[PDB]
Amino acid sequence: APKAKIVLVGSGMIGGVMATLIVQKNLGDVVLFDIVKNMPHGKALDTSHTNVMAYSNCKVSGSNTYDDLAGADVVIVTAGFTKAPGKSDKEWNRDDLLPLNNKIMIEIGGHIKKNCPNAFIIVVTNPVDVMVQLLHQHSGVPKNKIIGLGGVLDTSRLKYYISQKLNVCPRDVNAHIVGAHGNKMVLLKRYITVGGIPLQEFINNKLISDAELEAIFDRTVNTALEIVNLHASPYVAPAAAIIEMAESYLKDLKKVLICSTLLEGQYGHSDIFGGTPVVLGANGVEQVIELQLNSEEKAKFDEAIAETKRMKALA
Amino acid sequence: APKAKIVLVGSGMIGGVMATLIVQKNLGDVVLFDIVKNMPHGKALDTSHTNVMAYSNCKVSGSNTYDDLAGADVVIVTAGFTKAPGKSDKEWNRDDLLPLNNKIMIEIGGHIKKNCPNAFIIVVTNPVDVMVQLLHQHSGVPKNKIIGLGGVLDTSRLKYYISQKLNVCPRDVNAHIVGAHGNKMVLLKRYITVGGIPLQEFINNKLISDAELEAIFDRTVNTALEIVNLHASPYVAPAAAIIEMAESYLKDLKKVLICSTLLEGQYGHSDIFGGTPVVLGANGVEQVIELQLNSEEKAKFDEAIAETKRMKALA
Amino acid sequence: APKAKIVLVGSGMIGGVMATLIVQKNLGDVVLFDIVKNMPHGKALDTSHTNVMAYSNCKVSGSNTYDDLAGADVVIVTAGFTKAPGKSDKEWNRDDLLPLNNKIMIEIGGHIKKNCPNAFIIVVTNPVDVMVQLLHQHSGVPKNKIIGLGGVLDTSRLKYYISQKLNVCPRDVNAHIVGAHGNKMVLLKRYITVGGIPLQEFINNKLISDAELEAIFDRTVNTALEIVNLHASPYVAPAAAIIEMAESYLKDLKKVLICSTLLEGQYGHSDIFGGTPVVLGANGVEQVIELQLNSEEKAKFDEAIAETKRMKALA
Amino acid sequence: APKAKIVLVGSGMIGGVMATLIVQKNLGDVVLFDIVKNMPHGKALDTSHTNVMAYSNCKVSGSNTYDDLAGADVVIVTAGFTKAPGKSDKEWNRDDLLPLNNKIMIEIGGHIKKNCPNAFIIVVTNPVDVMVQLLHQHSGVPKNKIIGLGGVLDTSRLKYYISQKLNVCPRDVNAHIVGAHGNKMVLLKRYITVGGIPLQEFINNKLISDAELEAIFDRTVNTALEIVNLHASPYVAPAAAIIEMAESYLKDLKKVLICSTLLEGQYGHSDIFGGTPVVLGANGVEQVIELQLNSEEKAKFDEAIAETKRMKALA
Ligand SMILES: NC(=O)c1ccc[n+]([C@@H]2O[C@H](COP(=O)([O-])OP(=O)(O)OC[C@H]3O[C@@H](n4cnc5c(N)ncnc54)[C@H](O)[C@@H]3O)[C@@H](O)[C@H]2O)c1
Ligand SMILES: NC(=O)c1ccc[n+]([C@@H]2O[C@H](COP(=O)([O-])OP(=O)(O)OC[C@H]3O[C@@H](n4cnc5c(N)ncnc54)[C@H](O)[C@@H]3O)[C@@H](O)[C@H]2O)c1
Ligand SMILES: NC(=O)c1ccc[n+]([C@@H]2O[C@H](COP(=O)([O-])OP(=O)(O)OC[C@H]3O[C@@H](n4cnc5c(N)ncnc54)[C@H](O)[C@@H]3O)[C@@H](O)[C@H]2O)c1
Ligand SMILES: NC(=O)c1ccc[n+]([C@@H]2O[C@H](COP(=O)([O-])OP(=O)(O)OC[C@H]3O[C@@H](n4cnc5c(N)ncnc54)[C@H](O)[C@@H]3O)[C@@H](O)[C@H]2O)c1
Ligand SMILES: O=C([O-])C(=O)[O-]
Ligand SMILES: O=C([O-])C(=O)[O-]
Ligand SMILES: O=C([O-])C(=O)[O-]
Ligand SMILES: O=C([O-])C(=O)[O-]
Repeated sequence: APKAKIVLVGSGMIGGVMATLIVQKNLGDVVLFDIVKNMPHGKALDTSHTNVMAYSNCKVSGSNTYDDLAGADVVIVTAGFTKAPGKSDKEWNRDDLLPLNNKIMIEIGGHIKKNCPNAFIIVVTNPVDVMVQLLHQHSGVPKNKIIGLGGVLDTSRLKYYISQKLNVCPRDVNAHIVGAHGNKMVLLKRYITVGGIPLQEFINNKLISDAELEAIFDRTVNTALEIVNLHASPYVAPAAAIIEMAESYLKDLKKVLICSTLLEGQYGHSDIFGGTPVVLGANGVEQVIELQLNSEEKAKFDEAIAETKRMKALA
Repeated sequence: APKAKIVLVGSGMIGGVMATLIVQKNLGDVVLFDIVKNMPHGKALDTSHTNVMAYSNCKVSGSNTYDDLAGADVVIVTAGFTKAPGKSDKEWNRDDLLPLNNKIMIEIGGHIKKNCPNAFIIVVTNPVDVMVQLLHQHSGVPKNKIIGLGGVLDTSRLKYYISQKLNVCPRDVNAHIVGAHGNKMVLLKRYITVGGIPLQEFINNKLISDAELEAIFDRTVNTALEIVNLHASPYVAPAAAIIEMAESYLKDLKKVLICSTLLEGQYGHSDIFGGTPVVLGANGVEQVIELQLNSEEKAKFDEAIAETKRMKALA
Repeated sequence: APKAKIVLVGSGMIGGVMATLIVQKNLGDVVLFDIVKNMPHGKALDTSHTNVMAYSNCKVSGSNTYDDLAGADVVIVTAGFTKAPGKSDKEWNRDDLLPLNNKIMIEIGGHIKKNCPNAFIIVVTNPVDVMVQLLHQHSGVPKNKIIGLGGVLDTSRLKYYISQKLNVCPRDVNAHIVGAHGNKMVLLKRYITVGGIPLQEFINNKLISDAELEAIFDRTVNTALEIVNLHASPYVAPAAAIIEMAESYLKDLKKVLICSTLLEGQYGHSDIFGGTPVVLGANGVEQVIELQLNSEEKAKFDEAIAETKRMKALA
Repeated sequence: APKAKIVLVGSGMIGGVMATLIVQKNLGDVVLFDIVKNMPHGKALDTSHTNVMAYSNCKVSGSNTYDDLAGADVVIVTAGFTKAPGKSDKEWNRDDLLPLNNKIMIEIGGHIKKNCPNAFIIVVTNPVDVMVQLLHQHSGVPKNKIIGLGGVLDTSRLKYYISQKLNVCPRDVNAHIVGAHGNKMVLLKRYITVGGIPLQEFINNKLISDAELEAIFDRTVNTALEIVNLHASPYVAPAAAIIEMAESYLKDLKKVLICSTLLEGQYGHSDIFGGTPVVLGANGVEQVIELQLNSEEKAKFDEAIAETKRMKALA
C-alpha cells in the first residue's frame, strides 16, 4: 500500500535465499539484479511460483539493468566475490576479497545515488565493514539509511551453539558480538544471557563450563571458514539475518540488531563503520546503542576496528 | 499427526480468546467446556468458522460433559470466578476468589485424574499459585506436567511498558517477575535487559530513570486492578500468555517462560508452588531454573511465597 | 513505514477480537474508539501487552474522541446495536436494528468526512447493506474506498460446513453467497467447488447429497440466529472476516473476497450496495466482479436487493 | 511432541531449500542426507543458525549414513541427476534421467524398507511418475504412504501466470494438471477457476482470451525447460511445493493437492502411478479424488500415462 520494492543487487547464493524468504514473508516486490545474463531471470521465474504455495503476492523479476534501482525502497548489496583466485579453502580469509570487491561497491554506489538516493541500504559484500563505508561514501545516503550485515549473523551462531548445550529455544539465548565481522570479531562473554538470565548463573550451576564456552567462541569465529571448507561461503543464515534486518525496517519493528554502522565517537571511534547494537525501524537506524564496555573489552573492540582501518587504507 | 486435543475447562472470557488463538495458530482441536448450558456451543460454532479465514483445520466443539476430557493432550483450567460478591472494583483482590474457586479445582482435579491423567495441565484460575497446587494434589499428575499462569503475563506488562519508553520492539525487553502472581509479585530490577543489554546502561544514559522504572513497577503490579476498574478482569493478554506456554509444550520449543511450578528446595522453599523461569518442551517442565537471587531479592521472594502459604492454609 | 493506523469505530465484541488479531498479525497501530467511557481504554491496555507474546509492535489505545480518526488509513465501523429492545432471541432479525443504527452511521460519516476522507472504510453495523450505503453517502468517500462485511463471513460458514462432511481443509471449499447479508442471502449452488472441482462431482459420487447440501444451506442462512440463541450476536468469525478484508487492502494481496459494494449496473442494479466478489488491494476495491448468473439465480439476487431497498426507504 | 524427524534423501538444490523452509516453518528436525562427503554437513550447519532468526527449534544435521533413516517420520527423496551427460540445455528432457536415476531409487527403497517402513514418503527424482512407483515397489510401503511431486508444482505455474494477467492474488486461481509430470501433462481448461468462479466468465468478459490461455498453457508445460536454459533445473518452487505436501501430512490439514499416486481403476488405469488430486492428512493419502473427465480429457490423460508406462518398461 503501495508494496515495498526490494532490489537485490547481486543474485547469487545469498540473493537467491533472500528472494525465497521475501516471498515467504510477503515483504514486497523483488528485483534479482546481477551482471550475469539469464541467471537472475531464471531464479526470479522459479521463485515467483512460490507465491501460490505461500499465499503471497510479490512480483519477482530478474534484471541486468542498473536503472531498475529506480523506485527501490530497500537495496541489499551482495554483489561480489566470496573467494580470491589461487587461495585454497583452508586459507580462506575475508580480507582477500578487498581488491576484488572494492570497485564493485564504488560502481553500485554511483547507481544508488542516481536512481534511489532515499532507499534504505544493507551492505553484505565482504569485507563488510570496509565495503559498507565505501558504499556510504559513493552513494551519498544519510548515515541512518545504510548498515552492514555482521552481528545478527555472528550472534546467531553463538546463540545457537549455546542453546544446543543448554537445551533451550535458540532465540532465548542473547549475545553480543561487536567491532567487525571478521577474525577479530569481539565476543562479549559478559553480555550473554539465557532467558534473560546472566550466562554466569548457568556456568555456576555447571550446566556449561568456561572451557566449553571458550570452544564455542572459537567455533563461532571460525564458523564461516568451517562451512567454506565443508561446502561453500555461507548463504542460508546470512540471507535470514539480512531479511530479519530488512523486515525490522519495513515493518517498523524497532528490533535491536547488531549491524555495522557509522561511528561518531562511540567506543572512542569516529569516521569508520563498526558493529554495534542499533534499533531498526521506519526511520532506518533510529538509535545507535553504545555498550558500556570495560577497558579490556574496549581494547578488543579497538583491535577489530584497527583491521577495518588497515583495509580501508588499502582500498 | 494425530492432532493434539486441547480441552479448555472454562469457556468464559479467557477461554474464548484461547480458542480463537488456537485456531489462528492451527495448534489442535479444541473443546470449550463449561458448566453453563448453550454458551460454549455458541462460542465454538462462531470460532469454528475462522478455520476458513485462518487456513487452519482445528475442530472446535462446546461441551457440558466432563468425560470429554478423555483423550486430552493439554488441559487449560480457567474455570471459576473473577470477582467476589459484594466487593467493589476498587477493592478487587485475587485473594478474595479463594473460597469461590477452591472447590472447583478439587472437582476438576478428580475428572482429570479419571479421564486424562497423562495430559499437560495449565492452571489459570485465581489465586493461581494456590489453585495450581490444589489441582496438582487432586489430579495426581506428575510435577513436570502441571504449571500455573503468572510470570509470562506479569512480565509481558513490564516488558511492554519499558519498551514504550525506550522505543524498542516489546519482546526485545526481557524481565523476571517471580514468587507469586499477586500483589507481592517480585519485580527483579537486576534481571531486566533491553536487547540483551543490562537496563542499567540505559539508566546511566538517562534514557529511562530509576524513578520512571519505579512507576512502571507499580503500574505492572496494579495492571489487573487498573483493567478491572476500566473494564473487566483481564483476558486477552492472559489468553495469549497461556497459548505461548501451551505452544512451547506442543511444539517442543523449549522456551524459557516464568510459570508457577512445584518448588523442591529452590529459593529455600519446598512443598509449595511458586513463579520461576522454567523450560517448557515435549516433556512438560523440562527444567526448573533457579535464579541466583541475592539475600534482599530472596526476602522479597519469601514474602510472595508467604501469601500463597497463608491462603493454602485457608483453603 | 510508516505503520498503518487502524481506527475501530466501535470497541464492543467484534472490536475486541479485531484488535487482538491486528496485534497477532502486526498489521498496524490500533485505536479502539467507543462512546462508552473507560471500557475501550481497558481493552486497549489488555490487548497492548500481547505485543510481547506476538513479537509485534502495534500501539493499541482507547478513545472517546472522534478527532482520533485523523490520520486513519483504515476505519472499521462496528458501532451500534446487535439486538432491538423487547425482542426475544428467537425473533432476532437484523432488520430490527435499522432504527437503532441508522443515526449512528450518519454521525460517524460526518466525522470520517472531516477527519479522514482518504481512509479505506469497512462497515459492519447491521443491517449492513443498508448501513454501508448510508455511511458512503454521509462520509463522501469514493466508491472504491468503502465496503460492507457480508460474503466473506457467510461463505466461511458454508465452506466450513461442507468441509466437515467431506473431510477436507476448510479453505479448500470455495463458495459464493451474494446479494445481501440477511435472510435472503443468495447461496449459489452452482458456484461451489472443492479443491477447485465442481461440488457436483462429489454429489455424483454420493460423498455429499443434494438433501445434505439443502440442510447446510439452511444452517448457513440461520447461523447468526443459531449463535444468538446459544450465546450472543456472533463476533469471532465476523472479526476474522473483517481482518482478512483489511489485510488484503493493507498488504495489496488482491484477494477475491465477497463484500457489499456500490452496484452501477451489475446484475441489473444501480444506486444500491450489494454483495458480490470484489478484488481488494492497495487501491481499495480494484475490481467489482459480476457473476454471470442465470435467470433463476438473478431472480434470487433481485429478492435480496429488494430487502435492502425496502429498508433504505425506511431509513 | 515428539518433534517429527524429516530425512531429506538428497541434499542438493531442492534439499537445501527444503531444509531452509522446514526451519522457517518449525516443522521438525531435519537430516540432510547425501552421498557427497562434507557438503550436507556444511549446508546443515549454515541452515541450523536460522533457528535464531526464525524463532524455531529444529535440529539440522548432515549425513552420509543410510541408517540415519531410522526414526524418520517423513522421507523426501530428491536423490539423483537433473541432466544427462552429453545433452545440451536446449534438448533437456526428464525422460533422459531414467537410466541415471532408476538404480538410485531401488537402493533408497531397500534402505527405507529396513529402517523406516512406517514413514510417509515423497518422491521427487525425475522422471517422477516412474521413479515413485519404482520406490513404492522396493520400499514396500503402503499405497497411502507414498506420493510423487508433480501437480502442486505444475499448477503453481499455471495459477501464477493466470493471476498475473488478471491482477488477483495468485492462490485465488485454482487449476488442475493431471496424468504425468512431463511434456504430456494434462492442463484441464475446464477445471480453472478464479476466486471460485469459472475462468470462462473472465474469458467471456475479455479479461483474458482463449489465445492468451493457450500461450500460458504452453509456457506452463515448458517452464522447467525455460528455467534450465536460463539457469538450472528448478529448485525453489519444487521445494515449496514439496513442503506444502509434507506440511499437510504433518499437521493433518487435509488439503487437496495434486500428486502422483497409485491408480487402482481411476480414469481406467491400474498398476501405475499418475497425477490426480488427493487429500493429504495424518493418515497419508486419505482420499484419491478422481476427476469426472470427459472423453476428450480422458484421451489426454491416457497419453500422459502411456509415457509413464513406456519408461517403466525401459526401467
Ligand atoms: N557480511 C556478512 O556477514 C557476509 C556473510 C556471508 C557472505 N558475505 C559476502 O556476501 C557476498 C555475496 O555472497 P554470495 O554467497 O551471495 O556470493 P555469490 O558469488 O553467490 O553471489 C555474488 C553475485 O554478485 C554478482 N555480481 C558481481 N558484480 C556485480 C555487480 N556489479 N552488480 C550486481 N551483481 C554483481 C555475481 O555475478 C554473483 O552472482 C560475498 O562478498 C560474501 O563474501 C557477507
Ligand atoms: N493466573 C493468571 O495470570 C490470571 C489472569 C487473569 C485471570 N485469571 C483468572 O482466570 C479465571 C478465569 O477468568 P475469565 O476472565 O475467563 O473468567 P470468566 O468468568 O469469564 O470465565 C470463567 C468460566 O468458568 C466457568 N466455570 C465455573 N465453574 C466451572 C466448572 N466447574 N467447570 C468448567 N467451567 C466452570 C464459568 O461458567 C465461566 O464461564 C478467573 O479465576 C480469573 O481470576 C488468572
Ligand atoms: N455485517 C456482518 O456480517 C455482521 C456480523 C456480525 C455482527 N454485525 C453487526 O456489527 C455490529 C457490532 O456487533 P458487536 O458484536 O461488536 O456489538 P457490540 O454491542 O458488542 O459493540 C458495539 C459497540 O458500538 C458502540 N457504539 C454505539 N454507538 C457508537 C458510536 N457512535 N461510536 C462508536 N461506538 C459506538 C457500543 O457502545 C458498543 O461497544 C452490530 O450492529 C452487529 O449486528 C455485522
Ligand atoms: N517431480 C518434480 O516436480 C521435480 C521438479 C524439479 C526437479 N525434480 C528432480 O529432483 C531431483 C533433484 O533435483 P535437484 O535440483 O535437487 O538436484 P541436485 O543435483 O542439486 O541434487 C541431487 C542430489 O542427489 C544426490 N544423490 C545422488 N545419489 C544419491 C543417493 N544414493 N542418496 C542420496 N543422495 C544422492 C547428489 O549427490 C545431489 O546432491 C532431480 O532428479 C530433478 O530432475 C523433480
Ligand atoms: O562472512 C561470511 O562469509 C560469514 O560469516 O558467513
Ligand atoms: O490475575 C489477573 O487477573 C491478571 O493479572 O490479569
Ligand atoms: O450479521 C451477523 O450477526 C452475522 O451473520 O454474524
Ligand atoms: O521437473 C522439473 O524439473 C520441474 O518441473 O521443475
